Amino acid sequence: DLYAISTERYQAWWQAVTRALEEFHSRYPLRPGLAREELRSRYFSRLPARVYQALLEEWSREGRLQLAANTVALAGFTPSFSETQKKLLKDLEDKYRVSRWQPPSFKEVAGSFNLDPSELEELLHYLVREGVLVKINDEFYWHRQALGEAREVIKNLASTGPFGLAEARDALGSSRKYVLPLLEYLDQVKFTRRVGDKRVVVG
Amino acid sequence: QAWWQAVTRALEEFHSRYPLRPGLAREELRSRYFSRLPARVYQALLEEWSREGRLQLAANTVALAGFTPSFSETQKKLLKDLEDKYRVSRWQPPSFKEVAGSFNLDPSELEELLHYLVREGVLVKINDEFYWHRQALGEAREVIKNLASTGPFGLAEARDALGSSRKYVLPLLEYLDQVKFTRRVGDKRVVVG
RNA sequence: GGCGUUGCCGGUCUGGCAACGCC
RNA sequence: GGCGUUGCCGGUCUGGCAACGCC
Repeated sequence: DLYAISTERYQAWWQAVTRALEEFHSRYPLRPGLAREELRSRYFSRLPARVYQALLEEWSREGRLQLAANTVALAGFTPSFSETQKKLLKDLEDKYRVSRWQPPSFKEVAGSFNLDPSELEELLHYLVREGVLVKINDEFYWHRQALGEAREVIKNLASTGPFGLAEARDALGSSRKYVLPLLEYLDQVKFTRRVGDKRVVVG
Repeated sequence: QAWWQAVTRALEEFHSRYPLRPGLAREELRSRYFSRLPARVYQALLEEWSREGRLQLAANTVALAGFTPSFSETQKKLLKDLEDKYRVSRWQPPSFKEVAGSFNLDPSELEELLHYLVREGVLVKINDEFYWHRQALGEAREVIKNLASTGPFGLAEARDALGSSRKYVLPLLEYLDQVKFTRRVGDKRVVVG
């Protein structure tokens, strides 16, 4: 049924979430919010709740909560970035989204927006925490949506057996520059695993 | 012989085309002419000609005696200085950017000079950040052999054996894994063979 | 408090401990 | 011609090809 709304007025759950998020936002004003898995395992762990996600979206739809890909924020929370930095975060999200399977390098991005590495790192790290970007290595960050789409492609490729670097590159219409770091990242988070000199998809 | 005339021809040809290379790679001089001739005897052929003062022999390249690369006098000095910094720093070599900063060099000029030393065999590229002097790497491989003789070793134990730090040792070990000197098994290494 | 750099440690990661810079 | 950069290639660089800059 996916679950809509229930009756048990133990809204002391929402009270405990507000407390935790308020506490998190005053401590971490330059973070997007509390990790959804952290809120999961701190207040809704022992209760075998698959409805925790349905609960999150309900409060979201009420306008009580901002849901990012892996962080949750009280509605009304704004990180304490400068207005220039707030605009940059939007502009970085867009550039990485549009570039997709051919993301710009850290150095290209720093030059483009005329930022020092220190500030760029801080901004990208924010987007990584939020789940908009995923760090493949120190040079390459990928938009979440782009990465999910690359993984779908690779999963279908690997359904017929181990694949090489060239075969992944052909399936993604990409280049070795982009694909080797991607595949090394996918080994690290255990999406892929090396078999001989090729890879298969595990989980 | 013969052979020598073919060699002088080959090297004069190489030097005039590549006046900013240290010389022709030894295994190219071999596969090009003395490929039917075995590995041994070819070594003795080069060392014989080197004792006669006819060839300059480097770790991986050969040059006719008298050949000087067409670097500027400033660059020639730099190359001596670079070789020295790396030799003395040994198992804690400077990073590429550290060296670019201390010698006040554009990355492309530093690259040109390190590439020459790496071609010649004086330096070995461990990774983008770290070059090692040849002698430093040779001695470190000896330490690694000693360590491995008692059994498979961890990163911490190799750092102990080199009196070093993890920052320097891990890149060394990853390099030695890529050239198949060592092999990694879980969090241990052995020396292959 | 936070954000970052560096060093060392522990196989390794926005990891632990410490210096420093910044807010 | 070379040196470098970037791109692409072949699992990889003591590379190959192409464009650009410099000589």
